[PDB]
Amino acid sequence: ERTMFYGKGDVYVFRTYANPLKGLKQIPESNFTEKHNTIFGMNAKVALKGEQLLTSFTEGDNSLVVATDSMKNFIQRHAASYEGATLEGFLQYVCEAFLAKYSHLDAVRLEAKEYAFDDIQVGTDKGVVTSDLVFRKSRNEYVTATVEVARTASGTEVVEQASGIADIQLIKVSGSSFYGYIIDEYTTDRPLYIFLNIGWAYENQDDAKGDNPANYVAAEQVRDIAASVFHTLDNKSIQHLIYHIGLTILDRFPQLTEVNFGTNNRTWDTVVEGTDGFKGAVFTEPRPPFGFQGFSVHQEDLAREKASANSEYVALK
Amino acid sequence: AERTMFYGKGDVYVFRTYANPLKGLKQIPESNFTEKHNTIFGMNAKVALKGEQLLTSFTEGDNSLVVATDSMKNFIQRHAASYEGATLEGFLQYVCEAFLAKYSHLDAVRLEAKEYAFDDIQVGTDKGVVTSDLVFRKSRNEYVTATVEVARTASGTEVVEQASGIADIQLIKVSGSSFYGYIIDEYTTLAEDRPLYIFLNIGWAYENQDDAKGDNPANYVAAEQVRDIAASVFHTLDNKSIQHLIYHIGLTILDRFPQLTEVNFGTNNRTWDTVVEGTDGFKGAVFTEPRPPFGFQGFSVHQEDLAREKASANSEYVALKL
Amino acid sequence: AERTMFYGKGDVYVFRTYANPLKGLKQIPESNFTEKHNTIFGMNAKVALKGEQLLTSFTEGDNSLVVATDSMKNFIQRHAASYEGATLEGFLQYVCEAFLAKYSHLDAVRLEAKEYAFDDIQVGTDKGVVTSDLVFRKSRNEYVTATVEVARTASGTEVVEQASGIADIQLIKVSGSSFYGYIIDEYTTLAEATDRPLYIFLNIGWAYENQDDAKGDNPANYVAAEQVRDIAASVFHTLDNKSIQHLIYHIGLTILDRFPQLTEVNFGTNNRTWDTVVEGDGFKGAVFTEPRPPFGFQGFSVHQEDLAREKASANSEYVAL
Amino acid sequence: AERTMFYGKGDVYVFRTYANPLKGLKQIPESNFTEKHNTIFGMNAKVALKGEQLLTSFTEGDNSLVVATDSMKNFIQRHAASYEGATLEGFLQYVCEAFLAKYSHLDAVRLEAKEYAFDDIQVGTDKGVVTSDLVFRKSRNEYVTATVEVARTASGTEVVEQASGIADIQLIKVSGFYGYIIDEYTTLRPLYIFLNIGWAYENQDDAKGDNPANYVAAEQVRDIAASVFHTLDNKSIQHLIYHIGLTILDRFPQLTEVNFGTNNRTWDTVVEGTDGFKGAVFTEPRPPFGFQGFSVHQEDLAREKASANSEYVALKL
Repeated sequence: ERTMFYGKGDVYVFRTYANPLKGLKQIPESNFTEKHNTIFGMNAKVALKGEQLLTSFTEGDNSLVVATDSMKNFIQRHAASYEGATLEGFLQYVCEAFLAKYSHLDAVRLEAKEYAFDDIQVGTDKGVVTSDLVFRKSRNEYVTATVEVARTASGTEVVEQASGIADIQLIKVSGSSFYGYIIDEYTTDRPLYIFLNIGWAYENQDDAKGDNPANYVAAEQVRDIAASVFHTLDNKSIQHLIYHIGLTILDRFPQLTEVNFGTNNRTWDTVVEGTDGFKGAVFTEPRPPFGFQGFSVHQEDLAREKASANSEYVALK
Repeated sequence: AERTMFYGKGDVYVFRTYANPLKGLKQIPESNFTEKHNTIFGMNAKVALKGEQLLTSFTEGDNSLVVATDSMKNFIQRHAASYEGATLEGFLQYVCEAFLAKYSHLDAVRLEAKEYAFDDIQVGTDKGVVTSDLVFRKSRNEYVTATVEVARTASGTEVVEQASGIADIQLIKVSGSSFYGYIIDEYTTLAEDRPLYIFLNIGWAYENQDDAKGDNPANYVAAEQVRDIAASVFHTLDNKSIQHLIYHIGLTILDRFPQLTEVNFGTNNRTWDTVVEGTDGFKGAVFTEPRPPFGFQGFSVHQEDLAREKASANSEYVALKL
Repeated sequence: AERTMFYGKGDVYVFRTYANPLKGLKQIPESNFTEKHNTIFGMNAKVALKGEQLLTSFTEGDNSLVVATDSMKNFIQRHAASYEGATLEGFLQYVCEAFLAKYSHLDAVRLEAKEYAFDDIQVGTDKGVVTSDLVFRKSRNEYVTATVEVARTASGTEVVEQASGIADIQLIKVSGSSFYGYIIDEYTTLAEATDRPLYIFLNIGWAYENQDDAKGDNPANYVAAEQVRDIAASVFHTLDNKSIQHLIYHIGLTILDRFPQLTEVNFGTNNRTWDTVVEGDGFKGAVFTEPRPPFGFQGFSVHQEDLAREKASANSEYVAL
Repeated sequence: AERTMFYGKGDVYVFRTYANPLKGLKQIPESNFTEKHNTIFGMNAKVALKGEQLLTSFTEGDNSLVVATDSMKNFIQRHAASYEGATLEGFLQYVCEAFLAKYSHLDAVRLEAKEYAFDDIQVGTDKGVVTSDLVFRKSRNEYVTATVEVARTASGTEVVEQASGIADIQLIKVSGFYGYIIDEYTTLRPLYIFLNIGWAYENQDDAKGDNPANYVAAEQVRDIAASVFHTLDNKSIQHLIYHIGLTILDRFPQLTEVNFGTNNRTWDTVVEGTDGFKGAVFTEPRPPFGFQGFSVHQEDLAREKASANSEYVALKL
């Protein structure tokens, strides 16, 4: 009932030359098939839980306390020995190691944000090619994952598993207005500009380990789906947009039970209206308030659309 | 049967001037804070609308039952002008209930707010150095927080979630602190006294949620008082860990405010690394910032914990007397 | 002598505990600040080394005459332990001169520092509520700044730049600020106002006539940033300003008036008028919100000659406590 | 001998859509960049006005000759719609000159700008995976910078300051620094650097892009930096930025000088590889960072090209 946990945050862990992720399912929305993992880096945050931690608070008894500094060492050492190719697999690997090492712990939770790097083009004597030595630190969208593992009477189980992509920022330079809303006493065209966080859950949680890559859903593919649907669809709202992104993701990945969204509307204000469309148009940043949406799409929703004569859902062949 | 579904407006800055003052707070030994003049009553609010009838706005792109997010902003700002109370929680509940009264198709309204904090300042006048009633400093230090969610009931509405807190307390204690007795194994850093430096977020929950409205200020728990308790306990107690510290901070808060059911904590250890050891304690010592990793704790203390301590012959819990 | 050339170490966090206290400051009408206990004497320092003999470290990758940057960090941190003074400027000049004495191939050393600021707090005790001598709050508000650059000379060393300042003062005045009379043409949309809730960010700096006054050996001649801050706040409180330009001119005059040992006070300002959402009273009961991102800014310096002119003019509007 | 005096407006976000494209850039071995479509031509601008006649606005609170800062914002945004050029430097000089022509009491106008950068992205279509012409990613990576200040002459106006640059390049190089001074203060990996690069034109009008073959695009400079970092075995960051500068001057003889501001953000080793970087683990260091500032000039390049002990090598044309 009581809240009780402790751990170490901002655990920067950068593994070089981890095993590559390869053999992904090819989809129309994306060219992403592999992730070379030359840098396999992340910002991890670990929390330990257990009833036996109580007196560390109530009595200042450090006897059963794994030092937070030691947890950091623990994570960093397991990054060196990990042989898999995915973030989710690594986190579950570390969680299970903690539990095997410390019998007095009841559960371990790991959250991680990718420390992202981009491949770049460099000029060489053989022309302009992709570098295998130099990479750009990306401050754009990044992969996320959360795994919590708890002890059971017969072993361990994953009690939470999350996968995602954060901070997708996209603008569409086409006309967008957004009408038909309630007009009352509280009531007071432009390139729709959105921030998107996307997460998903697996039917079979072992698929996230990447042991069979055809069943692993790479965040990069999801991002490409989102971008493609955004590009193609004539949306009626951000709500409407993310429903179709969700349907498409579920369509490409039947092994997922659910896809969820957290959005921001960051559309500019018009300052000088264009003379023909957006040709000659000038925009600026709006006042700080931003619209946001939260929504989950499920396989049952996809089945519903596919069986409805009135559905507008369309995906690439 | 429970899809995630909500939408709203964030970063809704609302700055109300000359709101009704909060006065008549319970006087406690840990604090001199008894009143908050509310000359500026400002916040960053975030509103979310929920309801089953919102489904087709996603699935069909039907905006017929959609309250525009810009309209939500207006709604909040206008209610900031009409609000006659003195607390953040009271304002949020007022707005939540107003939304529900206006839009019958909505099932629940959630308001989260971060105080846009200001400090009184001392200025020179012909009458000497006094507190200004015109000029205030924008504080980038600790700030008050609150969340209120109100949902429909069979006979009307109710608060289904209520949180109150103080965020971003950053305190250092320049006395020798060590922390010993932890597990030592193969994962223990090789190397074997520093000024404990902590970040603190503190929250609390009311037994009767109406106490947060401040209609009777004697039952209102001011975040400023809570902050002063934390600071005082940190000062007086010789702690064995951050875990141990926040337990005693929690007990003290519950002791001063029996109308609270729970006090919760989120902490960071941001203690410096030693570079030059002092030649007499911390005299002549030099420290620097550590590598990024930080220890953290999360914990809740409840009235049952306090009653147990007071009934225990071996308790080390001590509070200043009234 | 036209090339840009320097290297060094940034984000050198240096936290000295129990430094010698700053006490015996000049007492003034705008402030009660007379001493700074320096229980924590902390800063974020930035050091740059300059010199012609550093050229080949760039052009030839020759590290022979290179003080490695980690060594600069150690050097600074060790000197924080030995420094016996009470001011930021004194510490920086102390470090600069030490570097030049240690490394003869150096021509000049530059130190910039931003204070790592802490607040005294009130705690409850059995003897009542008092100021704690053990627990301090990390302040994310205004902080002290200083820059010292020292170059080698034929006879020793000289200070070639000395700066002192206070950064990130953020103050709001709810009423008592007007903006009217400006140019009205095809580009003006802004309504003229006799009253707006002025919200300002202020960076204030100053220069000493005698640069050694900054070492704090005679605290009565030392200008503490805390005093300058209190002056700015007081002038903001008292003056009915016509613009931020008008305001900072008077702040500067007032500062120079209290501290005749200063040659100039300079300003870097930012302005953020809230937007009115519900008009209030009048102005009590009003609701405001944050405006769009654009902000007005001002840069300006006031010198003793300006103050002398104001004091002798029959048309002067300058008034001090 | 002269007081500091200026005022203006900062955070002037200006987003022009479908500006005239930048095309016809000089082809170089280090880069594939030949064009910038300018579908979005966006920036964060900062304008400062100067003039003797501004004195009484400070000293007397006299607003008679004061162009309100809000009006400056409008002035800039309105000039964004009519600007017919293709470069950031050209737009800024255009606005500077417009201000001076409009307000005779002004002596000089200074504009600084940070690009509000967007990336082309790949989307799935019925025609396959292609670059979208509608949807763009907001980049939080490196961005173009420029500063133009224009002052009056007896016969018109002149550019008194002109700067062009690229800010916040963040590159890591995966491959394996010695010889520095060893004394009592000396205690002392994949080199990780932050780079700001700027340059100056021999003929400042080249920055207008009226003759694109003479315009130096920040994208090309960035690709040069990346290419040199990739190929060169550096002995220090000082040594590295010297060669980046030489190569830039080599590709762009119309530049008089290139300047650098660098940060060393190299990780700390936690688990050593067995060996090379295979199995290696790194983490973030304590905050202190090495930095360098440096300018390279054409005279340096001419010296290197004629020197027998020169180590300078560039890719062939």
